[PDB]
Amino acid sequence: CPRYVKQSTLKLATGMRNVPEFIENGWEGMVDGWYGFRHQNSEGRGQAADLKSTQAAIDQINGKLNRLIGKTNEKFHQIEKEFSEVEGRIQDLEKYVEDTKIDLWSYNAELLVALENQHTIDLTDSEMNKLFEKTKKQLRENAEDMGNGCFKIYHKCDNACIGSIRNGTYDHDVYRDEALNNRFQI
Amino acid sequence: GRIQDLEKYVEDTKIDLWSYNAELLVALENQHTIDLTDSEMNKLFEKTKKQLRENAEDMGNGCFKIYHKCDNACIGSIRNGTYDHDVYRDEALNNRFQI
Amino acid sequence: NSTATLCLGHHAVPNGTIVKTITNDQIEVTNATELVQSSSTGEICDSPHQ
Amino acid sequence: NSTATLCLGHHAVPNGTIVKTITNDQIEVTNATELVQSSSTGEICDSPHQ
Repeated sequence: CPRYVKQSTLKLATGMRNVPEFIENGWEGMVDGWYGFRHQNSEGRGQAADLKSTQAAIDQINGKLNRLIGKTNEKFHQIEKEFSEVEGRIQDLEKYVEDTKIDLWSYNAELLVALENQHTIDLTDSEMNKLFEKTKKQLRENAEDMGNGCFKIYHKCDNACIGSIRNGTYDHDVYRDEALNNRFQI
Repeated sequence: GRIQDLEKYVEDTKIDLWSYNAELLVALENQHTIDLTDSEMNKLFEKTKKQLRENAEDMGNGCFKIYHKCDNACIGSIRNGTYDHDVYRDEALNNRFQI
Repeated sequence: NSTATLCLGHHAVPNGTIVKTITNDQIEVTNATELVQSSSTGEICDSPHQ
Repeated sequence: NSTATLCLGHHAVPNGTIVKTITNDQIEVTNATELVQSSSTGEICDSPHQ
C-alpha cells in the first residue's frame, strides 16, 4: 500500500503553465491539442494542432505517473503502532520510531512533488522554446519576432506556407529575393 | 517477538529510506549532468554566433553556412575566438540579399 | 498587405489548480491530479488475502 | 562557391548505456559507471583493523 504521510494534499502538475489574461497570453479555446498555429490573413483567424509536439509532451506526462503510480513495496507483519496502556521505555521507543519515520516520508513526499512539478513545468516550457526556435531556423530574414511568440512573415504566403510550416517542409525561397524592397529601405 | 520485531522494523525502515535516497540521487544528478553537457554546446554555438554576424545562416542542425569566403584561416580563428569577420563583409548586399 | 501574421501561441483552460514548485509556492496549471489517496470504502473486503 | 559550410557537431559512440533521469526513464549516454559495489573478494583481509 502507499506510504502514510502527514500532508493532507499534494497536487502533481499534469499540464503546462496557466496564463489567464514571451507569449503574452493564452487562448482558452484551443482544446484539440497542446501546440498549434494561429494565423491572420484576408480570410480570418483559425486554430489547429501540431501532433508531434503534442504527443511528445503527452508521452512525458504519462511517463511521470508511471514512475510514481503503482510502484510500492510490500510489508506484512510489522510493529504495533497504537497502544491502549502506558508502558514507558519500550513503548516510548516504538512511538519514537514511528514518529521519526513518518517525518522522513512526509518530507520525501513533499520534496518529490516539488522537484518533479517544477521540472515538468520547465519541460513543457522547453518544448515551446524548441518549437519557436525550430520554426525560426526553418525561416530566415523573411519574418520578425514581435515578442509574443508570433512571427510576421515578410514573404507573402497564402495558407500553403502554414501547412508547410506544420510539417517542417516550408521552402522560404519563392519571394525571398525581393527582400531589400521588403522592409529594408534607405 | 517484541524486541526482535523492533530491531527488524528499524532496519527495514532504514533500508527503504536509503534505497529511495540512492535512486533519487542518481536520477537528479544524471538529469542535471545531461542538461549541463547540452548547455555547454548551446553556449558554444551562441558564442560562435555572437562572434559572427549576418555573414552566416543557421541551417538548424548546429552548422553555419558562412556568407563570407574563408579558406581554413577562418576556422582556425573561430576555434580560438579571434575571427574578425570584417574582410569581405561589405559586399554583403550582393551576397544573399538581392531585390 | 505584404505580410501574413503567424501566431503559434499555447493552449489555456478557464479552471486551474495551484501547485507548489521548487521556485514558486503557488503556480496555476491547466490540470492536476491528486497524489495522496484518502477515504476509501469503509469495509474490509476479503480478497485476495485470506 | 561563395560559401564554406561550417559544422560544429558533437561526438558519438557505437555502444551506449541506458540511464534514468527525472524526466526520462531511459536515455542512452556514451558511457556510465556503476555506483553500487557488488561481489567483493571472499576473504576477510587482515588490515588495517586488528
